[PDB]
Amino acid sequence: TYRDAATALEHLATYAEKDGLSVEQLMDRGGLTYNDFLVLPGKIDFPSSEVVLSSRLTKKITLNAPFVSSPMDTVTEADMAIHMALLGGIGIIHHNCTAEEQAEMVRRVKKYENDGPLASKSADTKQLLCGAAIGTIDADRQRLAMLVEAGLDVVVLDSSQGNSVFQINMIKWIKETFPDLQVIAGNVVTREQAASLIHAGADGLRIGMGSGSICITQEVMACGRPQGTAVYNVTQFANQFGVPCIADGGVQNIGHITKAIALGASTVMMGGMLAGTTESPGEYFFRGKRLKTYRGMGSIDAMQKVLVAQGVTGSVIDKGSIKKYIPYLYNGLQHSCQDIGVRSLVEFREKVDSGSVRFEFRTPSAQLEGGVHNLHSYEKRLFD
Amino acid sequence: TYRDAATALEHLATYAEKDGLSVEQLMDRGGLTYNDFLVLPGKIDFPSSEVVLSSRLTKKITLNAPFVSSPMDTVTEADMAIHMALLGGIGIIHHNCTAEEQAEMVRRVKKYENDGPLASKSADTKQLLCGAAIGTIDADRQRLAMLVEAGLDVVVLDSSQGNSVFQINMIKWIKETFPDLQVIAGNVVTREQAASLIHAGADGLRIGMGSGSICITQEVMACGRPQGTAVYNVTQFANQFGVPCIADGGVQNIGHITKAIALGASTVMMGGMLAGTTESPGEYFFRGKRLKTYRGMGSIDAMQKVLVAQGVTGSVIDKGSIKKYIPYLYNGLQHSCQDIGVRSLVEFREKVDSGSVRFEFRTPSAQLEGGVHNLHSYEKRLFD
Amino acid sequence: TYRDAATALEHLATYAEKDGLSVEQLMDRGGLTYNDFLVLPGKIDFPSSEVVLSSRLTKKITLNAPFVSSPMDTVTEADMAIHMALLGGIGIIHHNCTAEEQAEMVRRVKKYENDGPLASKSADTKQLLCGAAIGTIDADRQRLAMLVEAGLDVVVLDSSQGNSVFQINMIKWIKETFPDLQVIAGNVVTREQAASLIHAGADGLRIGMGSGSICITQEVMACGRPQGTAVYNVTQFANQFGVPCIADGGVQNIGHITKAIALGASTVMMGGMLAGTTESPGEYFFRGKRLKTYRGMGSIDAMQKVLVAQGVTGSVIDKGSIKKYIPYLYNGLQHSCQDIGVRSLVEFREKVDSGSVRFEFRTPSAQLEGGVHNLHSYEKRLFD
Amino acid sequence: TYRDAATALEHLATYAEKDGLSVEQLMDRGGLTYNDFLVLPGKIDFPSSEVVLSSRLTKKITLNAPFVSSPMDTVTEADMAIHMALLGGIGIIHHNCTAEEQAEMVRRVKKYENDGPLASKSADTKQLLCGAAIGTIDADRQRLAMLVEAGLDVVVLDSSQGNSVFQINMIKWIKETFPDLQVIAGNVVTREQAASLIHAGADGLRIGMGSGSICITQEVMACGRPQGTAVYNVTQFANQFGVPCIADGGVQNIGHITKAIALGASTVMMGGMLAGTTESPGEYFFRGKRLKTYRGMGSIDAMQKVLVAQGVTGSVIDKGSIKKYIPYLYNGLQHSCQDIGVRSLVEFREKVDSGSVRFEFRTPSAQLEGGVHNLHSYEKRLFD
Ligand SMILES: Nc1nc2c(ncn2[C@@H]2O[C@H](COP(=O)(O)O)[C@@H](O)[C@H]2O)c(=O)[nH]1
Ligand SMILES: Nc1nc2c(ncn2[C@@H]2O[C@H](COP(=O)(O)O)[C@@H](O)[C@H]2O)c(=O)[nH]1
Ligand SMILES: Nc1nc2c(ncn2[C@@H]2O[C@H](COP(=O)(O)O)[C@@H](O)[C@H]2O)c(=O)[nH]1
Ligand SMILES: Nc1nc2c(ncn2[C@@H]2O[C@H](COP(=O)(O)O)[C@@H](O)[C@H]2O)c(=O)[nH]1
Ligand SMILES: Nc1nc2c(ncn2[C@@H]2O[C@H](COP(=O)(O)O)[C@@H](O)[C@H]2O)c(=O)[nH]1
Ligand SMILES: Nc1nc2c(ncn2[C@@H]2O[C@H](COP(=O)(O)O)[C@@H](O)[C@H]2O)c(=O)[nH]1
Ligand SMILES: Nc1nc2c(ncn2[C@@H]2O[C@H](COP(=O)(O)O)[C@@H](O)[C@H]2O)c(=O)[nH]1
Ligand SMILES: Nc1nc2c(ncn2[C@@H]2O[C@H](COP(=O)(O)O)[C@@H](O)[C@H]2O)c(=O)[nH]1
Ligand SMILES: [K+]
Ligand SMILES: [K+]
Ligand SMILES: [K+]
Ligand SMILES: [K+]
Repeated sequence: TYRDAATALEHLATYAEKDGLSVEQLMDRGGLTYNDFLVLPGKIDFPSSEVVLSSRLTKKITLNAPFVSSPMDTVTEADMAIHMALLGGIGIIHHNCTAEEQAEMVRRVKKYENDGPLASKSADTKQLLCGAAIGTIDADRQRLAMLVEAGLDVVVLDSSQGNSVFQINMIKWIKETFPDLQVIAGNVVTREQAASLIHAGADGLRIGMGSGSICITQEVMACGRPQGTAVYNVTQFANQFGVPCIADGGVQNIGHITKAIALGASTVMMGGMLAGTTESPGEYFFRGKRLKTYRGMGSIDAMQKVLVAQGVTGSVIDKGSIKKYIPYLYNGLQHSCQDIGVRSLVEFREKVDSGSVRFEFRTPSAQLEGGVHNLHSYEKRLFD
Repeated sequence: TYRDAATALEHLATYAEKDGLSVEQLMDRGGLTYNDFLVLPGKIDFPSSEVVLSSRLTKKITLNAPFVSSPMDTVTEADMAIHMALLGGIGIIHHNCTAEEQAEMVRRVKKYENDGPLASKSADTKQLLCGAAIGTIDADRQRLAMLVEAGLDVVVLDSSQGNSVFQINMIKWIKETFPDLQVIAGNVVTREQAASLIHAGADGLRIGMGSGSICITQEVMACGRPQGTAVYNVTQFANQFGVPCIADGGVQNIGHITKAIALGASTVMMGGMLAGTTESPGEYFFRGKRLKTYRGMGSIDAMQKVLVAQGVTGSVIDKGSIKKYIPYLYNGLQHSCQDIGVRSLVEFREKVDSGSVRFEFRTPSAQLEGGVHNLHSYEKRLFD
Repeated sequence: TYRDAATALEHLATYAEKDGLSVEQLMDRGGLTYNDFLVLPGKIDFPSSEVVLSSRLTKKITLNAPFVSSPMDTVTEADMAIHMALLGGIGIIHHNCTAEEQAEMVRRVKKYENDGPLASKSADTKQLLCGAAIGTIDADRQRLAMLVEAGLDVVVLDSSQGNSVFQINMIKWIKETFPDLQVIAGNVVTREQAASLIHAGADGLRIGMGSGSICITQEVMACGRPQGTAVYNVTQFANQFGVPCIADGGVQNIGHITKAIALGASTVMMGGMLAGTTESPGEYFFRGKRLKTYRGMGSIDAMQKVLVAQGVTGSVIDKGSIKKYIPYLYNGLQHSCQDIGVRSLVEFREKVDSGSVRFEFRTPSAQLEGGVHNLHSYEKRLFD
Repeated sequence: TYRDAATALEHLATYAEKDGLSVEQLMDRGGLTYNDFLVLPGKIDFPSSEVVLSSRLTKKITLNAPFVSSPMDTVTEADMAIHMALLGGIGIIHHNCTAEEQAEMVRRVKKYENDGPLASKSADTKQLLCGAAIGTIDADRQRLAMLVEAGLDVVVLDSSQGNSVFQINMIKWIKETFPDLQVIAGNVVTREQAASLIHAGADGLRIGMGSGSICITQEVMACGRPQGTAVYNVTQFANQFGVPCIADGGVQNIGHITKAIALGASTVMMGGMLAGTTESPGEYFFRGKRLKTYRGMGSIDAMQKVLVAQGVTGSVIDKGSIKKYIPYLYNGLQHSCQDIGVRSLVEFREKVDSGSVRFEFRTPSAQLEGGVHNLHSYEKRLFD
């Protein structure tokens, strides 16, 4: 005999747990990253337009969208930072330039006037928010003072391995000298690295080592971590201290953004996805495709603007303007949250942590099935 | 000393279990799909022509073959639906057209006269059975009323994520308003989604999220499930309620059909396998191959007949007529059942559930060995 | 302080077990085949020329080399069977021909005169040994009687799924009617299939389903087994009855032969490795490579000499004469045994079963490392 | 409420263990090699220039860098050995030449005069250190006597499978006859092989079987081991006897060197990485790339300077001079140690063994993320 349909919801209670895995079950198949798993769908009872994407950048800075442009010389100068802020995220201006040049870029962002209600602006002056990267040697103290004079809102201490005495000393010096400046420390991939930087006074952490599209650190240094695993393990610790984390590297699509946030990230940082856009630095050139250069900051070319390279110089295809691309990401992330059944990124965090949001692993065959497969040809047009 | 051959069958009883895995052992290596495993052969004591492929589409509709054509605008209009029904399966007419156009397609199927004893026909009028897809917004109520007037037998509520209040409300409205119309709800991939739709009144479920050959939902939404795992987990629940399930997406060959049914599906739905056949919509074009367009219903092109695409536009090679292709699938499935040792799909279900039918995982090397390998060249001619 | 070198052998006794895995530990990572593991080296205290490769084909037939040519119409006619026997193995003549044609091929082998001390010959007449394949329908009774009149030594009952009532009845009929004829039954991949055929009276078993280079049975039927796993599980049972097994399909190189024997096979059968040799049937043709056709017996082309194909038609490159190729395999297998530390295939079996021979799994990265890697170009010249 | 940042280091003590895996947890996912895992970063509190790379070659020979050039006829003759020693490593001169020719090569190294403070030199004469390979048959006794007369410092007994009575007898004869000559035995991949050679009197071991870029031993012999697993398991035993081990084969980049040492190796041997350099034997030729031949010593070509090949002949691209390449490796390894948080290779060993250094597995997706990914094109320029 068959069960009565009227009892179907009640019958769920006979199972020991919800279908799929909790995030803890998932992350206990070690060394995973984003492509190794999926989020299972939930219950839809609201429109995607309802989904709020407010996200913490640092202890005191919140954005309307979890999107941060990388401090790379082929990704973020003033044009990128202005437009990222207008669209609800933020740009981190690179430091492969003189201190005077970098301060001028920050000034250009801070003085911009020409906006939507989601724009990233200071609460007092209503100027666009601006970030910038620096190193952690003594000369960077004067560089930072110039950036602060230019109106900097947040500084990123830029390193492939941020758990160093130099970086710790720089965090302490900044918190003493410029107490109102928010500091993002990193990069980190372990709980121990995170503890060290948090203890030094970081207002946020940048997570990732070797995941970048242009990065060869794992090959040449043998050192790094799979990105999803790094995000989970760092944020499981950092989130207890109210220290928001940026998932930096290895993001190529909306689903990576969703997954990074599911695993504990507060924001996501993009280099390659934003390289090749109109607002990135560098000129377009042709090959019969329209291209831009995109290069690691540890590439020989970037370092020269024996040397051991930790990144490569390459090219990416023209992506058009971020005035279309960022709204695509935003709308896509709203739709992703809707499918999962959550109405905000705050709720997404809460429901992952409670075990309400469920996950599944993907075997290599499942990854192939999940991608485009068994066509003679196709065009992958992502948005209109 | 060696054992006496006369004792060989008796000696089987000394083992703790049958060789290979039960379906429960298999599905406990998480995130698997069809290519990750095989069914082990059994005992042959009947001809393949003996195998019966009768399959439940919905609570009240049974087909002579477990084959359902997808409601896509490059797969199923009236020609496809007519021929699928003549061959013992069914077509689901797409809704990327006006309600009047869709009702005319249904009418054409219902009025067709020109048949084999396996044809899918109504028990009272002996008209070919016809299905059709609709959405779940308010305008779809009037669309459905027009399709019902045209003689529709089964409606498919068409969504990538069917566990929504809109779809639940539509199921309830249909069951009240058109009590004799069978309703297939979905798409679903979890037990909880299935419970929700069954409780609302669904007569069948459509299983799958992201497995389609033209689908990029997993990449862009981070949300979906490996198809084999979805089929198993949904049907383990749904089958208890006597709610038949369609395994939709990711089917490319006869073995996927066998595996879908082994894992609990009652029928299988095909888009890509049927695209490029004579009876599909759209014209052939050349490139030096003869091709047809095959596109996701969430492709920019289909949606336009910012937008976030969940499918792509592509092409597939000419497959010839389903008048040859469906008999190939049918005969092939008979042979597959024969190898496994089962005389009907009902028996296949029973013997999987009892642990008589056994399975084995396949490592990536085993998958390569199982495919064509180590030839200079080959032609893959599937049937004569 | 460091340990004294004089104690190093004694120190081995402090470990719980030998380094690496026993075959039981290996085969408990389910669904493996040959490329998934390696045999660990042992102690060399003899020359490779000492290694004896005597192998049981059936209960009453032993060969000097474990090499059997497949009964395929692009692999074994009389020329192949003659030369295989002269070199210490055997050929199985195909049956895609009339009974009169097949009997003439057998007669040609049995009447050949023109030899090395390892040649496969009958003990009474000193004629070359010959095998032949038949089907298991009623017409095959008269075919077999003609082959027996021609001097056949061993018959192979040819099927992709040999556990059938037709094959069981044929085994029983042969054992009654031609009691001195050795019968190899199959193909099988499970313990239960093996028990059924052994109980019927088989003198040997042919193991494999879907592993053949030209075979698509796993794709189209969903039914088969990874070859290494099939060999282990069938032979673990069959060897208890003194029923030798042929590991048939998926062999491409000497290491596959070693691994097949390690896992319990008594002999190995080759199609693709022997196709394209001078002694195989069919003419060479050019494309700018010299090629031969190699095709599955379930290909449309072979069957035609709706139809559901279970194999493909392809091509392989010219391999030269088996007068060089078989001695390469023989010498290579001697060297492989030497590396492992065993002086005969009998000893190899004994030392695997006792846990003296050890194994290791290979991750995909380990397989890539084990192959040729990181060269601009290379030539893979296997022998001089 | 959030935890106080001041407590972050203290909070680490609430976890059961450090983040990531100990080497024992890692090596318990069997059959792994270098690309399957990463080393997690530590704490940086020193400059990379502080890192010392002193490494034990044998019981009595220590080098300033862990780099050994392979005894192959396309890698190491006198030019390579001279320059390797000048740069702090050592060369092993090949023996595919007459004894007189080989002795002349050794003499050329020992008589060289033209140096940095890291040069590998004898403590008494201050001559460059030189190694050489020999076989283990009787004729090699006279060959070795000639090499000793020429001033040889270390002999490598050259075999793909060194656990043989011939090699054991050769070790014993050398230790008796030339007691001041250091002997490296091998190749080995198991604990049992290592015990046998250590007991015979080896001063060092050469680890690896089948991992070489030009090697096909695993394919043809079915015998070998994944390199990382071999290094771990051999050295776990050998290091207890104070017998240093060379990780030979499968090294392509700095990270493989780091990983080999992490797993217990004392030095690393390179063939392919050093082939194609100015100092390797053989002339450059063009194809529109500048190339050199690089070939296995078990290739038909090398053996001919039936035969069963265990290696291939190929080509590699011009790498320039080792006067730049070795300093790249040295500086890179210093940077790798810095990221991990260790100031010497001795410290690296100690901190791996204590569980302070942590590791992580990498799924195939994590390996793809760790490599260069999702670029239109790129150039992989490793150093300036
Ligand atoms: N159940 C439910 N579905 C909705 C709601 N709003 C939109 N949808 C559905 O979700 C899909 C995405 O629509 P969007 O949310 O982009 O407007 C559409 O098929 C739409 O009908 C809602 O409030 N409840
Ligand atoms: N190790 C390393 N990381 C880099 C380099 N250049 C950029 N990065 C990292 O790569 C990230 C961008 O990754 P993507 O978004 O392209 O995957 C940056 O935000 C930064 O973390 C480089 O040369 N080496
Ligand atoms: N044991 C057995 N084998 C059969 C039977 N019917 C067909 N076969 C065998 O199964 C294979 C497929 O034949 P088909 O079933 O397509 O006619 C053929 O080799 C055929 O001889 C049967 O009733 N019993
Ligand atoms: N998510 C998604 N699913 C699609 C889209 N178009 C078709 N589908 C699904 O893909 C199935 C066809 O998959 P196929 O048989 O080609 O593998 C359809 O029946 C439907 O479930 C699309 O654009 N997006
Ligand atoms: N220990 C040992 N090594 C041998 C013996 N015979 C041959 N070898 C070695 O094994 C390798 C293969 O030689 P083959 O066995 O092909 O003559 C050669 O390097 C050879 O020196 C033996 O009896 N004992
Ligand atoms: N299922 C199937 N097996 C085949 C077919 N033709 C040959 N075989 C199998 O493939 C084996 C040869 O495999 P190979 O040595 O080329 O890997 C044969 O001995 C036989 O077992 C075919 O069309 N279908
Ligand atoms: N914390 C710390 N960082 C250092 C030290 N020495 C160099 N670094 C940093 O490590 C990176 C590599 O520099 P190098 O060690 O090659 O000079 C640089 O960014 C440098 O600033 C040190 O003693 N302590
Ligand atoms: N089995 C085998 N090993 C080889 C052969 N030639 C070189 N080798 C090994 O390959 C190593 C070089 O590996 P590579 O650095 O190119 O990966 C050598 O040091 C040696 O151990 C060969 O023909 N066969
Ligand atoms: K897909
Ligand atoms: K195959
Ligand atoms: K190799
Ligand atoms: K990378």
